[PDB]
Amino acid sequence: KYHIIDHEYDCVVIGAGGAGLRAAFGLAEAGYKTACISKLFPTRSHTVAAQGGINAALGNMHKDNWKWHMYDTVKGSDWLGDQDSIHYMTREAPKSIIELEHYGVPFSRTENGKIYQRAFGGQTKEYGKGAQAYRTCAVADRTGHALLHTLYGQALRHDTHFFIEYFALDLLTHNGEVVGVIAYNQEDGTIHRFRAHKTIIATGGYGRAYFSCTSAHTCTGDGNAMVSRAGFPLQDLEFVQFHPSGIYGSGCLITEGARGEGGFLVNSEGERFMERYAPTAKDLACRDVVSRAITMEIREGRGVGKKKDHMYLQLSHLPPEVLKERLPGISETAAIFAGVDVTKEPIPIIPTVHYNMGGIPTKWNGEALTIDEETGEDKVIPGLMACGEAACVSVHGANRLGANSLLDLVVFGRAVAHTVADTLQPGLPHKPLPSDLGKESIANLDKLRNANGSRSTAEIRMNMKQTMQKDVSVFRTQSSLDEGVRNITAVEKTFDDVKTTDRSMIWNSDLVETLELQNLLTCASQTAVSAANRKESRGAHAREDYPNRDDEHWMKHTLSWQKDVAAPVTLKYRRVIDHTLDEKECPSVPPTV
Amino acid sequence: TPRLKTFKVYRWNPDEPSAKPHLQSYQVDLNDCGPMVLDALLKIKDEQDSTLTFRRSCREGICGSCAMNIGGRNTLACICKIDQNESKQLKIYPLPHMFIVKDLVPDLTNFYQQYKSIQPYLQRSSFPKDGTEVLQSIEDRKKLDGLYECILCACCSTSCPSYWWNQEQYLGPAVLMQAYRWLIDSRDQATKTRKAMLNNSMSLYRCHTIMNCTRTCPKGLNPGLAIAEIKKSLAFA
Amino acid sequence: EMNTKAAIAEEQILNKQRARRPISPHLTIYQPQLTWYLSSFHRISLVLMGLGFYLFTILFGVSGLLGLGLTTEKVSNWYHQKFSKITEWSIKGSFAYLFAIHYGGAIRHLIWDTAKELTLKGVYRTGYALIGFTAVLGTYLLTL
Amino acid sequence: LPVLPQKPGGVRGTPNDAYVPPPENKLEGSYHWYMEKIFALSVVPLATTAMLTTGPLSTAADSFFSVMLLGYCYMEFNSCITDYISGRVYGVWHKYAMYMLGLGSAVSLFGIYKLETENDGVVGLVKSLWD
Ligand SMILES: *Cc1cc2c(cc1C)nc1c(=O)[nH]c(=O)nc-1n2C[C@H](O)[C@H](O)[C@H](O)COP(=O)(O)OP(=O)(O)OC[C@H]1O[C@@H](n2cnc3c(N)ncnc32)[C@H](O)[C@@H]1O
Ligand SMILES: CCCCCCCC/C=C\CCCCCCCC(=O)OC[C@H](COP(=O)(O)OCCN)OC(=O)CCCCCCC/C=C/CCCCCCCC
Ligand SMILES: COC1=C(OC)C(=O)C(CC=C(C)C)=C(C)C1=O
Ligand code: SF4
Ligand code: F3S
Ligand code: FES
Repeated sequence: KYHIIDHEYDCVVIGAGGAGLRAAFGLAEAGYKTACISKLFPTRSHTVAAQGGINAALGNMHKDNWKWHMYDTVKGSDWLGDQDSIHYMTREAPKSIIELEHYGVPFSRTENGKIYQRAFGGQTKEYGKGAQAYRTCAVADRTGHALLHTLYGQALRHDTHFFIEYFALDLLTHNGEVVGVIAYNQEDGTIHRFRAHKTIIATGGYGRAYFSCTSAHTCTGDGNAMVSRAGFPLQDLEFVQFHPSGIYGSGCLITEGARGEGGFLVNSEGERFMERYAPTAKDLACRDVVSRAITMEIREGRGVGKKKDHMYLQLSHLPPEVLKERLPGISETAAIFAGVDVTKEPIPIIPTVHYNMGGIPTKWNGEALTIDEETGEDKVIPGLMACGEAACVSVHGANRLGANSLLDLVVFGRAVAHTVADTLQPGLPHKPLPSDLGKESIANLDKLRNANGSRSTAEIRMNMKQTMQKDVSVFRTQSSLDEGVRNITAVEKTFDDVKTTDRSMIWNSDLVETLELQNLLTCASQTAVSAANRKESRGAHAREDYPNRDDEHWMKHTLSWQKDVAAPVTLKYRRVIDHTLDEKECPSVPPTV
Repeated sequence: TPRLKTFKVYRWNPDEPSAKPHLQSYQVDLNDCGPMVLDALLKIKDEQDSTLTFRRSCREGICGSCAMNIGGRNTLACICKIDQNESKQLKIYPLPHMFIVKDLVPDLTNFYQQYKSIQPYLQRSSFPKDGTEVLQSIEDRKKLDGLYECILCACCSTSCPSYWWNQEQYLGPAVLMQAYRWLIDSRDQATKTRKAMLNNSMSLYRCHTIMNCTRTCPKGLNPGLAIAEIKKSLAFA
Repeated sequence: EMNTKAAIAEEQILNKQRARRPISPHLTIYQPQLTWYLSSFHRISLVLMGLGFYLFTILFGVSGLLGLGLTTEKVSNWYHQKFSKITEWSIKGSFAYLFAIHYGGAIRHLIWDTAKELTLKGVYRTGYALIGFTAVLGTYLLTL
Repeated sequence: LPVLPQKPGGVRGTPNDAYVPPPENKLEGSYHWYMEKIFALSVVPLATTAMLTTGPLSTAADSFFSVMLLGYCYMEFNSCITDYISGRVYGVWHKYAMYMLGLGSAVSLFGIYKLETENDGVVGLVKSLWD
């Protein structure tokens, strides 16, 4: 019916974000034939919208030890982070941001020619017993913006074969191992079969399953659904992060550094949130403490705003010098979607979904994981790796610190390129496979193209979005979560009669939005069922009927299988890793309160 | 009680290429809409004709995908506010003098081949020995303010008359500001190579100072003053 | 050899579709702004004025090669007939404003190449100081 | 005017086939920008001191004026050739229209010789058409 074009490469990379670009010229420099398949232009991703920093223990504001930066990562993760991946990201943090400035990232500078560092929340020096430290190492408020525009320019220096604006449908499998992807070109409508030796998935997180999120429009779950459709598990899908600050109604994000250098949470009464109802005796805690502080404030009676669901963040106390040098792009993005300035009156604040710490279960060195169904022990998948936000190395665990996820892309996108060069020899004939490889992904494209039903694809997308905002939220119990797995199952049985009105193939932006919906229902129906099977409360997952952290029974990640939509989800568990790489360099920390 | 504002969107379909392009009229309720234009183009594609295709990613104005020609001027739809007056209609168009693909999707392929030809990477030949970063003063860091924050949306390039005709040879204002961004970088000691691919007949000297560039930039930058400093530096050598 | 027979098989399907694409309209939809109208008048005025400088010097230059002996009073008297006295003031009136908008425009285009007054406030304040200067010196040559 | 065959759709190839720039030819690059800014820095003073003088202008005060006006009107028409009758789309008819500013304008310098000797300059002809 169609015509399929065949390619042959050593490694293919899905995604041109901050992690798929760093993994692209890490392999093209070492002498491979890489192909970075992307859906958007590379400097249009979601990592262009980051106004934070990239943590590094450089120590140019004061003294600093890396091992201090390890302690704030594992303590703020509620001891679910794998401490052999906390040890590798934090130790290779000063080596990887000095190298990031040799590429041409324009950093903010200090009085002697060194990189400027400021303070975020969660990070303190002297092993968690001391003052707040400055390890953020940032451009002013274009840190994610100046990260893509430099990593994309350095990927033009080495020969990286970009395939811009391709939608990657599925993966090609042959007896438990993968051999490449099958992509759909949007510009002329041809299906492409990329054969590879190793494939790398860096497709970002899913935020558009929820109603109001800070994610992009294209920030659906597209690599987490390509993996679970092949029969491989997804890990820790119940831990989603709710940001404390986001614009009411739409969902735009004001920066985490707004409360960094001077920031007051202001209720209806106008008092700083230090005590007396919600918080602990320190302002600017992690985003599970201060986000559970806000959502319980408007519920008990302190109703600021118009419909008693609102918050204020004070910014008139700061000098006007700070509001133009250290953060100018927040002065403009609050006066448009809200219509209020940042120097005299406080801007609206609503907690919305920010980050997703679930994804492909991955070793510290980039290789993906699965488990053997009889012994319950780990086993790698041959030929598949992952990096970025679509990978759960559990360097974040149950609560991600501020500015630690831009270090995930640079460090663990670089470690992917080192464990291929020490594992594969450049250029080696590919196996002869059948002529109908990737045939079930063509008939699934040919089913949704000729759709003739009742419900449109923007009507099922609203039933999924409002269900997961009601049940799977900041406060959940096992009487709304049992309903939330029951309402997300009644939605997925109505995807079988979807309706599509555009039967073309050149830029079918109606076939793509119903393929980004099939991808999102698979990652939504596993977040609902795997959150209703965690009878404890740690990190960003709080239960009002089991409010105590259970460090003896529930020190384990979950593993969710689902083959297609409207298929039953099963769960299995794997033990966390609590020993570091070298116990003589640093000791493993013990779990405290 | 509803209030209806009438939209007019440029339409083409590459599956039936024999028909000419034309304007189609849609009626958008302004009460149950958003304030911006992208909140009214996404509302059409859900409750009406759903074959209307366009580019969008973040709804914020930091990526650069939704660049179209709304009401005469080139702007980003995430930010261009709808005028709350039902009596006046609105006209939406693609970027001017571009080969469109389907509806509002212009072929930005020649724009990416010219951005590769200015070599947008650092070309230093010596690094410090102790393993720390390369030094740069604070006053040499303020040279890059206003240049390093362009988002590559090409609203400035497809507003230039001298880029409307000669775009296969002349680099346009968006690309030449991204050559000036690397020219005055103080830690980029390879600068004679950069001021030699612009020293021909049509790469830089097709600018005539018709500053639509600086006028239509939604991020408030200045790609017209940046071209006048490459000419000022190519002369006094 | 794959990745080479896969590239020529891609250009054949794409060049067939790239030839059926239209061009989006460029003039007749764009907003009339001050930055382009006052810089399109600058080239129209020099083209019309420069054509007259060429037409009157070839006419005095072909008379030297092909000997015809043209003087100023031989050609000034010829121009003073063949046109009405209303039509002469239409040529004398339009050529004065096209000289005034180009004499001020060439001072505007000299501050601009020394990288001065190129911001969006300096473009719009020396465009009002060029429109107003045009009406002063344009009428000043109709009296004289 | 005969049109060469053009690129099918504006582009040719993939987005990662970079533009190959022409070689450095600074005679028609940086040196052409000098002669425009020299011929424009020596007309606007000499047109200022040609409207404040009541009579005609001297012989040596017009031969400098009549030559600097020729190159200022020649560099202007050189910009309207490269923009419109270009080599991508007309080919050899860019050179044929560039030779008509050659031996169709070098005999406009002999017309200056019929104005600085047998008459009173070019400022005497345009002031006597009565503008
Ligand atoms: C949303 C956000 C995130 C954020 C932040 C502010 C906002 C508004 N501020 C941050 C901060 O201050 N500090 C910090 O440490 N992190 C902050 N974040 C999070 C951070 O941006 C993310 O961790 C990061 O952006 C993740 O990047 P990653 O490379 O993992 O993912 P991506 O940027 O979304 O890129 C994905 C690429 O893959 C392509 N793609 C997607 N699906 C497909 C398919 N199906 N086929 C082919 N390509 C695909 C995308 O187009 C993109 O190229
Ligand atoms: C080869 C000659 C033909 C040139 C082209 C044909 C005519 C086009 C010339 C320019 C367009 C019209 C401008 C002419 C207006 C200037 C002449 C004029 O106004 O007449 C009066 C006026 C004043 O007369 P007075 O005796 O001093 O006192 C007033 C009486 N009591 O005459 C002048 O002296 C004005 C000075 C002349 C200005 C222009 C002279 C050069 C024009 C030739 C073409 C110019 C080409 C490019 C010039 C633009 C450079 C910025
Ligand atoms: C010098 O500036 C301009 C041009 O240069 C390329 C034009 O050709 C055109 C088109 C032609 C004319 C003479 C208006 C415009 C609109 C213009 O302002
Ligand atoms: S200079 Fe301005 S208009 Fe031009 S591409 Fe950059 S941001 Fe867009
Ligand atoms: S709009 Fe174009 S013509 Fe020059 S002054 Fe700007 S690049
Ligand atoms: S989507 Fe980023 S600017 Fe419109």
